[PDB]
Amino acid sequence: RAKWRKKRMRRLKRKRRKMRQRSK
Amino acid sequence: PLAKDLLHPSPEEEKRKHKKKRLVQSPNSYFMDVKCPGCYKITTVFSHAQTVVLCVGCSTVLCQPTGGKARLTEGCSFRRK
Amino acid sequence: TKKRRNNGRAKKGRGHVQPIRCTNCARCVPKDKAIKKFVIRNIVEAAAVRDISEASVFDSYALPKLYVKLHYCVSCAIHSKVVRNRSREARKDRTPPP
Amino acid sequence: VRMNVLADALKSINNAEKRGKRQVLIRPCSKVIVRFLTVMMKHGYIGEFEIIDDHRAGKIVVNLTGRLNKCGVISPRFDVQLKDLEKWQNNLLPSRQFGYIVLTTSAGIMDHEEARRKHTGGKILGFFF
Amino acid sequence: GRMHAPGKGLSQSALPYRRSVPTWLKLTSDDVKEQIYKLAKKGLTPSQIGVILRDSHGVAQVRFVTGNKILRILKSKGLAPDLPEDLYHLIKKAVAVRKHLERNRKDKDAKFRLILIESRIHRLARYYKTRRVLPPNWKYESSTASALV
Amino acid sequence: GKCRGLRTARKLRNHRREQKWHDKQYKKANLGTALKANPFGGASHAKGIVLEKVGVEAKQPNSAIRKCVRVQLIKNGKKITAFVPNDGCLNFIEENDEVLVAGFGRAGHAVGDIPGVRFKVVKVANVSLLALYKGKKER
RNA sequence: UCGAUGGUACUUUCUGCGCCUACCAUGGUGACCACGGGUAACGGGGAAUCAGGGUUCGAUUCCGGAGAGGGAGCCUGAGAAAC
RNA sequence: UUGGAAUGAGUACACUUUAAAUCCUUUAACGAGGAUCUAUUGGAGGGCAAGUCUGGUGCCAGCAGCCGCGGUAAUUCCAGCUCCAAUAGCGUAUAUUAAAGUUGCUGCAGUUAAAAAGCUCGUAGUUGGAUCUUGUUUACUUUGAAAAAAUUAGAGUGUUCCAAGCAGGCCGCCUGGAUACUUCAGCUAGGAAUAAUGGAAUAGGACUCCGGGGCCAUGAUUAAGAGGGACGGCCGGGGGCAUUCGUAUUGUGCCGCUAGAGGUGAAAUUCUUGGACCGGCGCAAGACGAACCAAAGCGAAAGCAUUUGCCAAGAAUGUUUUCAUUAAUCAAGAACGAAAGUCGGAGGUUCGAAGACGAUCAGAUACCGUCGUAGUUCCGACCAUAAACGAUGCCGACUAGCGAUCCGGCGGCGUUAGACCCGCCGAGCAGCUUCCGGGAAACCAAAGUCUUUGGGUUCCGGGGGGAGUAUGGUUGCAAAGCUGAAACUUAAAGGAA
Ligand SMILES: [Zn+2]
Repeated sequence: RAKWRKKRMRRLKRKRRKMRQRSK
Repeated sequence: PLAKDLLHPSPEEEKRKHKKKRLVQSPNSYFMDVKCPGCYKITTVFSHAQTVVLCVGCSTVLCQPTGGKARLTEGCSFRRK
Repeated sequence: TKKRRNNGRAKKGRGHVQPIRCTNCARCVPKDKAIKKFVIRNIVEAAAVRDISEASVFDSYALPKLYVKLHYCVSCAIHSKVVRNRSREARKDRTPPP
Repeated sequence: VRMNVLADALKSINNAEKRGKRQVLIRPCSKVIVRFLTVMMKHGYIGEFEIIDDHRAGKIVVNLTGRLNKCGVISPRFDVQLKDLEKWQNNLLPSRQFGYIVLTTSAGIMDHEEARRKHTGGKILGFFF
Repeated sequence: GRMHAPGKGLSQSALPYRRSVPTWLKLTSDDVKEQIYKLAKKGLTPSQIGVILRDSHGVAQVRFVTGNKILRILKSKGLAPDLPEDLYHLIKKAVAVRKHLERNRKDKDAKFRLILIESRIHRLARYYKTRRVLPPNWKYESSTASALV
Repeated sequence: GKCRGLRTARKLRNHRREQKWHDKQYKKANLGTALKANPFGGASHAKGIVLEKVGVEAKQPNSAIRKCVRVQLIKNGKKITAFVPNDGCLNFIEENDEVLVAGFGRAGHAVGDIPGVRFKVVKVANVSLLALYKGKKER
């Protein structure tokens, strides 16, 4: 589904951000 | 109606048309002399007056403003040219 | 493909309408999209109207009726067979059945 | 808003010819329209038109002869020269045997043939054929 | 259509073709000017003067009886307002909405409608400055807007 | 619709200027990308050293072993995988021999049922592969 | 700041000029795209391709400019910041 | 098949050529039957001109730009034969142009194929009604000069023809070595239509007198089926505040009689060891505003329904009122913007994410049931996203008909005490019939007036993926919003029928 794929994307952006702030 | 005459329209259809959509625009309104039964002076009032006109001397009220043609009171004449 | 000109609802020149609940499943359905049906039935059906009339204390007492305005969602109105799917040309018929 | 009056004038004529009308009423009139209808009338594409004075922009009732295929405007009014006049004849006119491109030159409003005979360019108003 | 509305109405007065005084109107050019002056001193705006003359005086159009218009007649005698009437009523309406918007901060419709009224104020005032009707230093501010009214 | 005005030249020129970037063909040939990522760097041919012979599976529905060679370019050190075109010409290609490779036919696109091989062998050991296939040259 | 824009007086140059100096003025530019960045950008006459309209190219024999490994500073002379 | 002819390649006695030569040209001698003095380069399924040919190979090897071919009779591969295409040239790789009306000025698209901002305001920008001699400032057009030659176009001329060259005819002698084009800007001389701009309004007006006079027809186009404003009686679930009512649900006091009630496909969890459920009289709180309620109204959208009062707005209509182009659409910028969410208060009846438990199932972490947190409600501050949809920008014109409907206005039998009836006009939400036309069609009175293409204007789309991802900036308390790629991958994805 295009909405749950959008939800999986936002759950992935939130992980890439926290992984990027750890090494900031 | 492919050959309808636009330059010479019948007067029954020009009065039917809107006052702007006619061949030459003309108002649907007019003036009129109101003679109240109490006095003798006639007053030239507009058909679509929209104001509360009064006779000379404050004898009575001639017409009342409405959404269209003004509503005259009892015993009055109109339709002047 | 646009299956219906009115999009399945009687909303024209209007932004939002208050919703209602289908009688089968209490789901939010717009008031115009709802498949309404005003049913007027007697409290006593024909199978029992004979015994109730002969056991009445009044000489001439007419049995009352149940004025219930039923609302249906599109899904439940079709499972309950109150509206059927019609042919592509028969759908344009807006007259109630006789 | 009506930013071009010659456009709505020729559009009403073109639509009235497609409907088989005998007369068409051009509601807004102007000097450019009357001189445009004259160029079409001198070549026999429209009949006699009667200007109606109403102390305003004015109206025109054009008599349609049925000989007009299409009349249209060219907006904006580009600057047309003599060396560039043959280019517009191939894009707008349906043939090299008929059809005219109306130009507003300093010598007045005329078609492309009269503009070439007078040897003067100008601005393009529209076309008819 | 309307400037700040989706309505496309056609309601407007359509003047007759005859730019001539009817034979039954006995008021001369100077008799009408005297009526315009006595009504202007009473506080009536040029749009309101032409209404009384049209109804209670039979003057269908003062521009046909007199050679000029009402606002031009008042400017010659110096009885014209400092700011034009159409701009005065746009500022008066904006003050009435802004005053209502103070004691009512929950109506976001009046807040949206106030932007429309003040848009016509800055549009109209921009035109009067190009025509040198308003001074170049003139400016509509919501603070002293109630003072001009 | 479009703006047809006498003084709309800048509006039309700037609109077409910014809408041409939406054309992937125009944008590919007007940016720094796709030219440095191209192993040839804008050249039609390039020489390299054969690292190893590799067999590439032909994509479905076809089924075969495409005889290719892993090539390391001399001009920039990039490692690509060319394709030995003709039948049995892989036997002519020795090990660690200089070969001239070119595009496979399409501009940076995989040709045929071969998955990703976008190059092909043209010469080998300064001898053309077409001359070795026809027996008119040796070595 | 340590010239940006203008004014005054020089200085300097083959001469006009913030070219420079001193004293004043607070300017000047910009969505009509300044400033900054990129250019596998020398510019143009031109070339290719083209129904019209265009797209692309122009290191390259002609014209103009620039440089002589990188900058910088000079001699001589009418003429060079010359290789 | 058999024959004599003709010749260039080659070759040189030499001349010529040239500073000296070479080359070409000229020319003795010599130089062709397999005239072996040998034409190759790519192809033969289709696109695309040319084989159901034979042998080998057997999803192998390979061919194939694309679609595809090959799994034991391959017209596609490896080959023989044959044929086809261009030809002293012919293939390949890459860039580029036309093809591409698949970058759009000519000239495309945005209802469903990719697409019109959620909506409105708004500066720059763009574009702007009609009107003034018919019968100053510019833009524009026409003319001249300029725009270096070479190139290009092109005149003349047998370089053997030709690409070229500028030379060459004629029996010293007479002819060429032309012309056109060179955008834009600048210069010049005419035209005055079209499109802008200016002149007299508190006359510090023109011309005349000769500080005051005289004089001018003394100086204000029209009043847009453009717009603003006033006015008139209206109209509307338009907005805000403050009141008011209604039953219901939940909870509770009292009264009544009883063992079951709740719930489900069936059950259980749960409520009742007794006073649940049910009935009565009540009460309290918080929501909500049924039926009336409609393809009806209003509002820029989101959205909007008990009564009454208050507040300031609004369209349409009516107008022989006023202003006189003040307008249209809009980068930047700005107001509003369902629900959910966020923060701080108040309140939490119902419902209910999460969560628990009970069912069902092979498993349910789901659908179903019993609860129930956040939430749902109110106030203030954020958020600014929806299948925010009519999947359809706004303004304006035009091109059919009919019956209804909402508002206002208008004039007509009659009935009723304004209501109804019959028409007309303007405004609006819609409907239908049509071969108006359009479209890929579904369908559309607009999605028409479109190769017979140009009314104005904004935003926006360029095969499908990667991807609304990465990165940078910006906004926010956060969630996230806005802006927004590339490498790489792919021959389809998709619409309607
Ligand atoms: Zn239901």
